[PDB]
Amino acid sequence: QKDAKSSAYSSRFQTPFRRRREGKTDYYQRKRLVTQHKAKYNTPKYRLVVRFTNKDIICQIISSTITGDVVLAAAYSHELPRYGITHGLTNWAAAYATGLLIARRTLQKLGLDETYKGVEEVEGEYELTEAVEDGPRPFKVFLDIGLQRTTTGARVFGALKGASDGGLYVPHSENRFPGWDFETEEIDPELLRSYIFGGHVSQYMEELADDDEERFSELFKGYLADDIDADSLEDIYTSAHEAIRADPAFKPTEKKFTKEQYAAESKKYRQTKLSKEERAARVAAKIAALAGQQ
Amino acid sequence: ARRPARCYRYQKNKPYPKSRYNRAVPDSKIRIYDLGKKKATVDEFPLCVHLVSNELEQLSSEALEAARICANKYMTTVSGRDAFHLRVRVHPFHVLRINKMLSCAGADRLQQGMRGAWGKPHGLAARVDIGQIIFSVRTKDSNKDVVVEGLRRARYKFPGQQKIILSKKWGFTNLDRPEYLKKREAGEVKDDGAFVKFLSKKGSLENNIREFPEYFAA
Amino acid sequence: AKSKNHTAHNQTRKAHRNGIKKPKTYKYPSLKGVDPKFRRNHKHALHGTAKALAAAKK
Amino acid sequence: GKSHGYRSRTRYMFQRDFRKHGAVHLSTYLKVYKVGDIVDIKANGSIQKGMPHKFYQGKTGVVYNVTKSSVGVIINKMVGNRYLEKRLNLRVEHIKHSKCRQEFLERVKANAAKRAEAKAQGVAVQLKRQPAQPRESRIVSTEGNVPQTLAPVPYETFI
Amino acid sequence: QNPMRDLKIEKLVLNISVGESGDRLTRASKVLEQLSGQTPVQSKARYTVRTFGIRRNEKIAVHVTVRGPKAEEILERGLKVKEYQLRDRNFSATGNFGFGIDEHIDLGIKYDPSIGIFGMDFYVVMNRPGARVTRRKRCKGTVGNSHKTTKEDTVSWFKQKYDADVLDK
RNA sequence: GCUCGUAUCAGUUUUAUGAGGUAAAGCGAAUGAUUAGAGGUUCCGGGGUCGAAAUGACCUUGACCUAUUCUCAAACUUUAAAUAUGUAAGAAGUCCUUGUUACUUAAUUGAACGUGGACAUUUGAAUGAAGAGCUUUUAGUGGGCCAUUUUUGGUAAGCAG
RNA sequence: GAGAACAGAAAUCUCCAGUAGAACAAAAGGGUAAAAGCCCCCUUGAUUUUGAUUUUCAGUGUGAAUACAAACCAUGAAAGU
RNA sequence: GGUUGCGGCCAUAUCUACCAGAAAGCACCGUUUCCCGUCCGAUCAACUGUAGUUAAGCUGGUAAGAGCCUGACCGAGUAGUGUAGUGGGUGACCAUACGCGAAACUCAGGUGCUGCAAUCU
Repeated sequence: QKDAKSSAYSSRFQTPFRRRREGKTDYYQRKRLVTQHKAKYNTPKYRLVVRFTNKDIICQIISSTITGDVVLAAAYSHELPRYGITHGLTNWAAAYATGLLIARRTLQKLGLDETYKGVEEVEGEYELTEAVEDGPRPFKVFLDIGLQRTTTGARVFGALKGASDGGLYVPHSENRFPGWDFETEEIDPELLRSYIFGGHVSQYMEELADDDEERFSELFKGYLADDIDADSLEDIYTSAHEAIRADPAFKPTEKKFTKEQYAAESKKYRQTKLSKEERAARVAAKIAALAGQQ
Repeated sequence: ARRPARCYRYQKNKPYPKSRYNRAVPDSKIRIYDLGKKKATVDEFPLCVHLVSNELEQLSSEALEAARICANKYMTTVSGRDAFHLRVRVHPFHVLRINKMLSCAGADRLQQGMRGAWGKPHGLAARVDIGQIIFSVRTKDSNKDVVVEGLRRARYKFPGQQKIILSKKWGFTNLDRPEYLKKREAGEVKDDGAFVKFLSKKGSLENNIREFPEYFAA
Repeated sequence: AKSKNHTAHNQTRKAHRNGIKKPKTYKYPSLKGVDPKFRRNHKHALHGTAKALAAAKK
Repeated sequence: GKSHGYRSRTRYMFQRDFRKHGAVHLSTYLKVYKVGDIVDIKANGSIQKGMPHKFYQGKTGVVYNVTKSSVGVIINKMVGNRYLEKRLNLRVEHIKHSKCRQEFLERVKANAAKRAEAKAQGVAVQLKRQPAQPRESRIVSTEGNVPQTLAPVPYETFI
Repeated sequence: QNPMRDLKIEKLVLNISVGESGDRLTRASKVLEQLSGQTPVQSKARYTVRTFGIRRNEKIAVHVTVRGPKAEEILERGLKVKEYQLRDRNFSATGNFGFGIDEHIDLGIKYDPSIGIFGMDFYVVMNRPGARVTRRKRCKGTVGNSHKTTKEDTVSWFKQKYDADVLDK
């Protein structure tokens, strides 16, 4: 009796929450992330949600309400070609760039853009957003990693660094950053800055070029086609930083179509449910053919 | 050397089953509950006669065994062992208590009286209601008078008033005689070992055709 | 010589003789047990509003 | 001998629910409570900190204090021949908004609107509620509804 | 259509369960490291049983898991010793399989008088691309019946590669 | 006696809204008991055969499965009453560039307390209210017993609880 | 449940099912599944001052517990705890 | 309308066994210098997005499907129960009067709805 799921088993089974079943959200962490001080009655608690799909990075600033989460402003990695980041949309430097972009976008949305300029000349050093005399406090967000593994040299912390140098006061420690040595509790701003500007990709480029050309042709093919080199990706990352700070306004796409047309084509293609009368007809057909032996 | 049944006749206490807390109670006097041709098919024994209780009281395991033995013996002696099926529909689960000590004259010196009077298990009883079935006999309609006579014989071993009612149902089933007959002329019923199985209008047609071949194979 | 152990007999009658009327409710309930950070704030705010009202209509 | 503990005879009271065990959904934490709010008390057996007593289970009180993760509730408890004021520090998992006050506030707004309409026209708005009145006269016809005569049924055993 | 639902070797687990710990366990660990190119891990007891003469948390066994070309090489090295005569008893209803060998010298290990003769058990876990669905952290899933490894297709795969053979028993 | 004078009330209903796990019910729903009845490789209680040999072969409890309701539970339960029970049904109330603060907010955003404003002959259910809020002080009492009812021990008792 | 070579119903056990049928110092009852269980890393909030509150209650004490304040700390990337 | 991130309610959402999925997205997928953790780059870490999708995941259809959900003036005004009698009965218990009033062989229907941001022959 191996495959024994009885009616009583199914009846007493208590399903988890839908997102827990889907394996998308951790409610143990979410409760502490979204539960607010009750004497801070209705003041929103903002999370910088960072999610890493394949070939895309999603960064959002979300607050929680009863009817569902509400988004302040979101920056995706797929809009980084607009600022000049076409290749490596998921890597550490892209995560930093999109975090900086969402920080700038949210500051511009809230009017806190001229003040709290952030860090424009980044060095990989661990810094906090200082208090300003007689001025509004920096926008405070808490990093949301979901099910991602908090570990040293992670692009979730790359996006965190992007936001923190963007100007969003996101409380963090420097010990999860790349360049951190466990033996000596001292950050390496040089290694962190190389990770910021793609050094961990430029050095791989150089090593692959000088030791294995076949892998250089197999991957980095787009880099070859667009003629980017180990000196130039740092240039493009700095230029993208500058463009992001210049215009975070988030102009969207034209969709090339109409939502109604999308709905029409997808609806026409999609499978359709049967009506109850025709379901009874199918049962009757099975009765008359299979059961009755004609 | 057991206490008279008049002491435990009435349902005075809450149910006191053998459990993790009693954990030491005597065996029930009655261990057989089906007698006669218990393997018979539902069609074979169409008539059902019930010995029913008109009183809310307790039936002892001793009384249940005595009545079962008497009715079984009478059925066997006047119509044979395979002309009926007798089923006891009450199981003795309530445990009776007694505070019994060493018996002696002048025991008041060491009896302790009613101090610590909680009793030890000494019996078992069946807690029956009004209208609750005590006995059920299914047989052929030719054996109706024999079966009612045997149930009348069994009635003397019980306290309180019992009635004998001929059920409208077919044998031990839940369908009356005409409804069972209609479902049997249809393919709705399938004879299991002794009882019967019904074809629900719900369920998977694949299983309904694996089972019940006759209903669909018209 | 055992005696009666406990009973609630006559207790509700005794209570209802001159009994179960509701507690006396007040405007301005006591702030005892209320958060002292809040109470510090409230002291300062009430001081400020009394000063403002006195200035407005001495 | 006898036991009277803090959670004595609460075996079924704090029992969670059927197929509602485990982590609690986040709306209970997202709900906010102000001083003077009327709140029902129903302890969550899953959360053991700030749990109300079995006496206050099922009691309705008024919020008098608000803290980081909990709330202060004023409950009138009958002690002998009077009520004493009891102040509880209960967590929001055991606290829940009471709907009677919400219904009454909605009625207050409805009366405000009806009074505004009365100031507009003067059509005897009759704000106050009334009990279910005795039914007025009505006429019942028999078109397709001719009375069907019933009779007591004879007795049958049915078993 | 079979784009990428073809069988592939997930992992090979080489397991040697010593009676006790100590010198014998160290010797088994040394032989497993030399065979697999990587350190093994010691398995303590799950429970104690006086009738079997073991103690709880006693480091009874040692085992190693290899993956990829090394797994393939060790699998064929053990099948050389087995002479490619397995059984449907040896294959499992989940598509995995395994076989036990003695005198590990036949695998090609140079004999050392200290190490002596240690037997072992290979267990190969068959799969196809997509087990990450059931092994990853976020968005856990279970493969469909079409994608499931099974007795019939795993014996077909094994008897197609190296054209090995299986017994009716 | 005091402060007041018909209300900062009520052993009651109604309306609205909670809480419960008893009665009942249930056991082809979990736990635990519990009676019967088809088919299952005897490596997987104990009993004979083609015969030096076992998967080409049958019956006896059912270990282990099949969803078939025979019967149950104070210390079992999905469900789940009746009675009893918490709260509310307003003037200390309901809605507005505001005013205070060292608390809170990214932020005159919030939180609390308010000034200034709109609410009348129905001020927001029923019934009653031979006055309402108590202040001080002190007597006796602190063996109880008996009903219909729910109920524990006991065979029961004009018994014990 | 299908499993390895000694090796067996109860070592070593790879997969498949698995609503918790396990475990949580102890009695019982409640509670708990990306945990409150099992491993691993860090640790001393088992700290200081004094108040308020719940239970038994006379609303006395004792015991236990609850939510804060002002500190000082631990942990975590952090929210938090 | 499809899809993704974050959700709310937490089975109408779960569970079995099939079938379908254009585009986009998601995922499996390719690799191991650097940040990073194990026996194992299979989890986890990083890098590239170039070599295939129903193969899986995912989504949606299918099932007189198991569960679950909402109703019923067929069951049941039954079981239980508050109140009443100098009601019946030896009693056990029961009937009546003024009220309240409960699962399932049952039957019908249903098999996720939705909030914010983003994208799509």
